[PDB]
Amino acid sequence: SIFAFTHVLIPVWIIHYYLKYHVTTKPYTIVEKKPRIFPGDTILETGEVIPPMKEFPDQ
Amino acid sequence: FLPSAAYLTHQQKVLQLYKRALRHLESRCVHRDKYRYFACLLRARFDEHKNEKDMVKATQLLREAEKEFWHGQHPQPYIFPESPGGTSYERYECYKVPEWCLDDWHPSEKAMYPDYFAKREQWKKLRRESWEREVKQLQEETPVGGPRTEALPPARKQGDLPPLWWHIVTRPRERP
Amino acid sequence: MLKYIIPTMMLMPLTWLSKNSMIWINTTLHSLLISLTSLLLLNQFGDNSLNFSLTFFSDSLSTPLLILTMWLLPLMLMASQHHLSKENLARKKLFISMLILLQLFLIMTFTATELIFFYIMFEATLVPTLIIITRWGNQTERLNAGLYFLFYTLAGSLPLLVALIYIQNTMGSLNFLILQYWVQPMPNSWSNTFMWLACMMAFMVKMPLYGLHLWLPKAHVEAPIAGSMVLAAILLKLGGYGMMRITLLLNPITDFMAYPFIMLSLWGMIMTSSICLRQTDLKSLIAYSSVSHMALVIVAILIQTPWSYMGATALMIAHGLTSSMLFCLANSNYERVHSRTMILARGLQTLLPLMAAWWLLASLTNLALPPSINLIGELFVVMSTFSWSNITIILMGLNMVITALYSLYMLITTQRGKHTHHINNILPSFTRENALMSLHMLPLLLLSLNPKIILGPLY
Amino acid sequence: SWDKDVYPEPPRRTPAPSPQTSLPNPITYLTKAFDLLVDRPVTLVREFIERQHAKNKYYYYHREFRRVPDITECHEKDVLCMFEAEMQWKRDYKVDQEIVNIIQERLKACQQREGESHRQNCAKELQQFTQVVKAYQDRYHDLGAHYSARKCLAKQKQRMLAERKATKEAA
Amino acid sequence: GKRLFIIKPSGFYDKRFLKLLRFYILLTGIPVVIGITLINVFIGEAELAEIPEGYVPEHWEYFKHPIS
Amino acid sequence: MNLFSSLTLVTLILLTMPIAAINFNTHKFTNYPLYVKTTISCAFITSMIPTMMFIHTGQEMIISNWHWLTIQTLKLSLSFKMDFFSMMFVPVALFVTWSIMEFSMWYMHSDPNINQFFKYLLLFLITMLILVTANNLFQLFIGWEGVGIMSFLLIGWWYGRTDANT
Amino acid sequence: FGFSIVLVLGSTFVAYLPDYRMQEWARREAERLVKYREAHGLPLMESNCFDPSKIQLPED
Amino acid sequence: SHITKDMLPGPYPKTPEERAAAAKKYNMRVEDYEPYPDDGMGYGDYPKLPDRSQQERDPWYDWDHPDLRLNWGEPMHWDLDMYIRNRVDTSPTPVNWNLMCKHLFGFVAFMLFMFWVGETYPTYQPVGPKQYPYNNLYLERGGDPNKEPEPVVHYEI
Amino acid sequence: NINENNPFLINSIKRLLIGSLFAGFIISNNIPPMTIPQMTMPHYLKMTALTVTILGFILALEISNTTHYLKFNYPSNTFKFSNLLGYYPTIMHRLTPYMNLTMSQKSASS
Amino acid sequence: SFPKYEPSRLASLPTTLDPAEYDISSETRKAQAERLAIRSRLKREYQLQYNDPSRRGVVEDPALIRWTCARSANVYPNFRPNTKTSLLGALFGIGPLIFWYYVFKTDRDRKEKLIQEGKLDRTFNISY
Amino acid sequence: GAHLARRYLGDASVEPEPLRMPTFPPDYGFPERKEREMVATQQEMNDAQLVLQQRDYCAHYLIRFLKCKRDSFPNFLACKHEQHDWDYCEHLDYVKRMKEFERERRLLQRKKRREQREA
Repeated sequence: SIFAFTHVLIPVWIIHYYLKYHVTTKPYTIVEKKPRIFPGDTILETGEVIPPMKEFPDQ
Repeated sequence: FLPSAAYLTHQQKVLQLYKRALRHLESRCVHRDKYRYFACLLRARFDEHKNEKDMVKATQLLREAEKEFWHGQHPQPYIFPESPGGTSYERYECYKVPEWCLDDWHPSEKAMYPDYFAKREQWKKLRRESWEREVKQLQEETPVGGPRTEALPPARKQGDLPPLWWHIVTRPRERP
Repeated sequence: MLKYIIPTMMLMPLTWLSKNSMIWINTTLHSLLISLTSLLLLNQFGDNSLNFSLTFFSDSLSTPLLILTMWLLPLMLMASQHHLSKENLARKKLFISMLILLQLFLIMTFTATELIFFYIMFEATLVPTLIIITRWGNQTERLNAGLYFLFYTLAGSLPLLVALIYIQNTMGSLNFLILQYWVQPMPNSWSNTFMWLACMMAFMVKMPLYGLHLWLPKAHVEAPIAGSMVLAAILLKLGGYGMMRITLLLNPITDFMAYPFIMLSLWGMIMTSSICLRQTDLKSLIAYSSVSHMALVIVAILIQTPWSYMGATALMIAHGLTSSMLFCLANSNYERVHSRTMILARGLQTLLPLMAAWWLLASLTNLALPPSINLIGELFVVMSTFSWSNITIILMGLNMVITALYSLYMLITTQRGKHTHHINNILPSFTRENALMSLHMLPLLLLSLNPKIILGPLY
Repeated sequence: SWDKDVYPEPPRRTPAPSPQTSLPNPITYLTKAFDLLVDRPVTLVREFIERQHAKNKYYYYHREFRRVPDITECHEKDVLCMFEAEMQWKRDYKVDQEIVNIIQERLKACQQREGESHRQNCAKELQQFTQVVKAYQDRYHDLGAHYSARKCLAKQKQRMLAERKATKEAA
Repeated sequence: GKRLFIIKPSGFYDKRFLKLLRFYILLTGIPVVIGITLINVFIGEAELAEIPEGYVPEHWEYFKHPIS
Repeated sequence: MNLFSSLTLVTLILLTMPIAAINFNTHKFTNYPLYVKTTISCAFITSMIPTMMFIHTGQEMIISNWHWLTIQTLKLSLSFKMDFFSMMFVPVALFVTWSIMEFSMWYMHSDPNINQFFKYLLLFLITMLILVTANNLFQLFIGWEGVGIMSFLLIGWWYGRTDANT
Repeated sequence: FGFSIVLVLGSTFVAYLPDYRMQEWARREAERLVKYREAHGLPLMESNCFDPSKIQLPED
Repeated sequence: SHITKDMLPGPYPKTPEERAAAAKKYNMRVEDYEPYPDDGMGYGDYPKLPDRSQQERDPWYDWDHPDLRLNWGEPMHWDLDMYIRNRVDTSPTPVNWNLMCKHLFGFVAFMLFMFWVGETYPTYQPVGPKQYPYNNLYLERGGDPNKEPEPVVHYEI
Repeated sequence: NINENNPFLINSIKRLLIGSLFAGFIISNNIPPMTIPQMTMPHYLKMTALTVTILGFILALEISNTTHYLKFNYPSNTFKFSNLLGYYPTIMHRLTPYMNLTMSQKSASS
Repeated sequence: SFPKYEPSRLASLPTTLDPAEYDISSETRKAQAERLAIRSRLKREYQLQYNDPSRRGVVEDPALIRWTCARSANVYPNFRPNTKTSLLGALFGIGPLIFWYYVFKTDRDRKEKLIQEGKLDRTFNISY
Repeated sequence: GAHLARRYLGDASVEPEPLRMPTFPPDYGFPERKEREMVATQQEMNDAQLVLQQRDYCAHYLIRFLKCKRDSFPNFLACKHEQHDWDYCEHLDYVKRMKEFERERRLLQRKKRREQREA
């Protein structure tokens, strides 16, 4: 119990302190390949639809 | 290239040929029963012309036997895992720390092991007491100016230990 | 810089009027304090160099080499007992004072503003090393080694003085700034070619290159550990330092005239890495290793890329540390068994369990282990020389393969597999030898964390 | 912080996932447990440390320089003119290397943000990268290690004289 | 009877040098780590203010970290 | 993103603590194989999670920090990423090596040099993990020669035996 | 006096010091200058670092 | 503490005295002593041995140095640094040497010849091109957004 | 003394057989398709994997039943070519350590 | 049924099929006996210098010291410059050097001519 | 197959060389047969970050498969029928490519032997 306590709490705390403040105050740092968005979705942030695809036929 | 003699013998050379060919036939021939058949065939082939009273015909058959053996050997023979070239072959040479050491310890570690170091002290006194006169007299008494052999004589005079015994007795256990 | 010159003087009568069995502690303590004070130098910033007089000034090339000298002094002054601890008090004090005086002329030489002053303190560095290796060489050809050392290094180094006097009285003074800020191109005549050949050939003798390298291995296998480590590290890297400074003049003709030295250095780097693969005499392997790596340094200096100069100074400092340490392990094994050979002293994995770590770690810093400084230097030299020509990287990688081969053979020869079981005199490892190993390795790893120091002028 | 106009960032595009079927969602429970076990205490620690910082107030300023005139206005030898000239040029060289570093970091960030379609919305930054690096290849490249400033002006004169001969042939 | 004496060469000097090495590095490893941590958690680094009008800074007050 | 980057960095950082355990040891352990096995198990059980997030959303990322020798127009930091390959490979390697920790508790039980063995093998895992996470090509070269030399040592484990060091 | 006051204090001294060879100053000055030259139309790093008004070529 | 006259200046001549001295000095039989000869490549008068001597010396004789195959008084053949086990094994091979190199070079030549015959004669399934919708997938190639709209279409078949 | 009454051995083998039965499918199914799967093969191009493995099993089982016999045939040097690790290790490891070091003693050393 | 076993410089002739071992002279018997005598005397002297409990250091093998001083210092005498030695010296010392020097001249002249024309791929070739 | 044997043993002409496929022009026997609908909405095809050499005909089924596979994740075996439909549409694409191949083959064989035997 004490092993899982120290090794999933203390390096997690040290790294997650390290990655917020120092790391994301350096500007060009951790960067993510963007989530793909699909024509039936709606954007969670602002809120607007994405137009669906047209008719299917000749399959 | 042997300690006791200079040349092997004729019979010793035929005998080494027989052991090497029988071992290579072991390695060649799995399932052990066709092996046993072929081994008795080889034993019969030696029996058919074992009783020839010549000597130059004996070395003739020996030489052609080495030819027809070295034709038919096996590339990777099953050598045991203690022989040279084998699978282990001093696997545990990692741990053969020799016993001229173990005297260069700190005396606290010598205070951890009292009885073994006391008995090593009495063995070392037995080495030092019986070294000079007995061993050196038996080594400088019986040989000629040329020794001409490597077998050394036992201690049979009256008492104590054989000559030159220390680094033959006190060798590591070979499975430490 | 006078604050570094004068306590080096003051550390000399320390050794005389300290009493018996107290010269050692005082000299070691005070030279380590000098090492801290030396590390306080590292101020050098941006635009200019820093001037510690019209007499002394420091480029950022000279800073890590100067800290290397004042760091390698106490390490050596501890390294050089147990082969003179039984000798006399007066001869012991003379040896220690000789090392202090050699440090003094090395600081003189690394903070040399003027090239005339640089030449005088160059051969002033040359003077005490002959006395050291001849009086404590501990072999029978130490006379031959010291004499070849002397006449090679003079007879190469000597017309350099004539060329420097000619530059002195054709262009005014020889401060490095006024030699700089004024330097004009010198066209393809023949007198300019001989002036170039005089200066560059003097330092070619000092590095050495392949045609002049038998200078070195006698002066290492027939010398004590103090003269060996100072000789290798500080004298060869001082020669490289000098070539780096003097190559600012003679800009156009190096393209015309600098092809055969590149050639002799490359092919002799390959042949020297090949000759140190099959030899006995364990000390000599590190000597020819040093010849190979300084031939690589010479290729790096004579091509004139900023990548090449950064890789050159990194390779200088890393190889100085590695070769000095590996000399010291070789002397440790020689103090264990009075052999100097290689196929005799076998075993030593079973016995001496901790020494395997230092052998392995020094052999990997010689292997160009990738976060270490040695691979940083070799890698930038390979980048610059592949920019020089697209075909010469074969020789660099073949040097890399053979270097890994002989270094790791040197590891697995002496210290791998079976004690010869007739030795029975080797004692367990002292605290002194392992203290010396920890004083070698730990600055190299801590520079491997942050190597923005040791990259030179073109950072 | 940093200016958003020198290290640019496109606006965020984030969908709202509509779950078709109901297992449901192990990572949602796990990220709420992550928030409660990591996000609160590190925030409280940082807020405490920021109050201890803002008890007092340090300040560091940015070092700034002037414009010493030229190397084109210095004479034959005049070492106390060439000195200021070449140190001004060397500081321009350092800041111009870091301009190249900024543009190359922008190119890396355009690579990693835009995903598996590289050539959409990275044409402009690759264009300005080739522009500034064509300028660098023209201006600072083929001079070597013993640059002071004077080889750069010699390259300047030699290049514009060669292009003068080229446009005379083009006349 | 099952156990035997095993032979290992002289671990005492190994352990003595290792203990002295760790102790005489960590004698001023931990106090300097405590010192640098108490500095950059109880004194501040700096802020990025511009130079005020009609005022000069010295050769310090240009650097972020206060020990620097 | 907090969880994804933080859990990848703790999967890298859990393979440094047993090296601190042997360096700051000073009183020799007995359960050091148990310690290495349970920290490899914890490293796998924290390496399962961001891969699950990767398949569930997408969201690839790179991290890049602590630049050293930013000398010329280039600059190099400790820069490593997780993409499709770069984190679809890591749980497989950790899972395989945790099972090998089980089997090397058993098989190498009767040899008294087990602690240095698990030290070497853990360091080998660290180096190959650095090889499969990095995008800076020099860091790939670091992982390359590091796994080469740990391969040298683990092949030449049994000193003696000239076949092994050959 | 070789580890406890030399090695660790040297590590703290050259671990951080003023910005060696003017690196972070160069970072911040380049940030300001790229912001300026992008906000004022002209291309960042205009070539011909010496102004061709202030040059005099030898004629032909 | 060693005799100066246990080293080895000069070659074999003359025949009684120098050969007798070398046979007493190297612990060798007189007719087993052979200099190289003196072609002037150095070499002094160090003896010639049967030159292989290290995957021979069958390891059951139990001499002194076990992993070196020496016996403290053998003349130690001149190239011994190249001859230790872990350096070069000149064992008697199970087959030959010339027949081995003939089979190997013939097999490598055959494999590269068939690879060349493959590289001139490929296989392919009976299939046209991959038809891309928007101008051979233009604007997702290298670019030129308004320079070259290249008119190319595909037709249903 | 053949022994597997042993916790760690059976746990490790258990964990990896559970791995090599399920995790191949679990990994190989839920990944985004980063390529075009072919999926349109003729006959004897999809069947050919199982066809070749089955004919190989028949070939090896009849070689096994000839190993059950007793004839003792001499080798014909393809046995040697496949048995001696190929001639590449022996040939190259006796040439190139001999060539480089023969040119190291003569040219470089002496 | 035998391919006669041709030897080489790397495939050593084994101790079985010499076939000179099978027609024996008496002088070879004398030679083998005296060779056994030499090895027996050397092992006797070695074992008597080997088992002394008073001895501490190494055994000082004279053959190893003799081989080392034969290999390092006693190469330079004896030596005379022969036609073979001079030929092989100027071949291995100067030949490959002048070969790689010719190919570096060729590659550098091609590269500088090509960038004088300017048709290299130095569109951006920054880190030179 | 058999096409390979015919192309490497028979004549050089009537089996067409691949990767130089359009030899006769289009609309040779078409007239007015073309739809090429391409209903995939290229901007949203850019929006869903697809791999290159997938931006093709039958990619809307790939969009739908990706959408359902993302939107129902912890069902490991959720999307079967739409992935089947995408495989079916790529089967239609492969059939169309084979039709192009044997169209150019039959044109080349019949028309070129017509021309070069009645010329």
